[PDB]
Formats: sequence, structure tokens, C-alpha cells
Amino acid sequence: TRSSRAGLQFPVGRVHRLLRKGNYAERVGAGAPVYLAAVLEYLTAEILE
DNA sequence: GCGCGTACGTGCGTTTAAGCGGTGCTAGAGCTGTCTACGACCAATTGAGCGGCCTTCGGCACCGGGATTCTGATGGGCGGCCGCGTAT
Repeated sequence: TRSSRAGLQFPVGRVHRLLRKGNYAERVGAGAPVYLAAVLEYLTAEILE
């Protein structure tokens, strides 16, 4: 389930919703919620340490 | 302020390559046309997430008890007080 299937530490089923409610393009590409959680986690980790 | 030094502006001549308009070629943008996959939407169920509320062990810095070391009144014995004092 999202983190699982994706294999990330970030919420994949949270940024998908905001990107569709922000109202960016007409519909949303399937690519992004998942990809978009990934880089975010990556940045998150780069600072903490 | 002043004074020394030199580098950077202004000139001419030499030189080098942009800009002009001439043609040719085909690549890659733009259009166009059909399919269908993927995202929005509506539904119903489920647990991740937020407020509300209070947890426990480890680490900084203040602490604890027991043997041991150093200071003080005590005391017999060898010496010195020279000055009042009794005896012949």
C-alpha cells in the first residue's frame, strides 16, 4: 500500500490529492504522485543529517 | 594633498571575417486522424493521522562515608634565677 508498493518513506497517497486539488493541469499524470513523494523524501534526508 | 608611475585611450595602418542577398536541401515542427488507456467521479469501508495527554531511563553536576595526616596541651628532668633568709 503506497509506501509499500512504491517502497518509500514519504506519503504517496497524500501529494496526489493536493496536486489534483491545487488544480495544476486538466487531469493528472500517473507518473507524478509517486515520483513527487520520492524526491521530497530524498531532500528531507539530505538536511537532517 | 601631492607626486610618481604607468597603463589605458586615441590614432593609422594592416588585416581579417562579418554581413549581404543567392541558391539548394531536407529535417524537423505542425498539422491531422483514429484508439484507447488512465484520470476524474461517485460509492462504502477502513486505519493513518491529529489533538490530548502525560513516560521512563540516562547523563550532567552536584555529593557521601571512612581511614589518615597534622596541629595543640602535657610533663618528668637537667639547668639556671641571683636574691631573701636563717644560723653561728
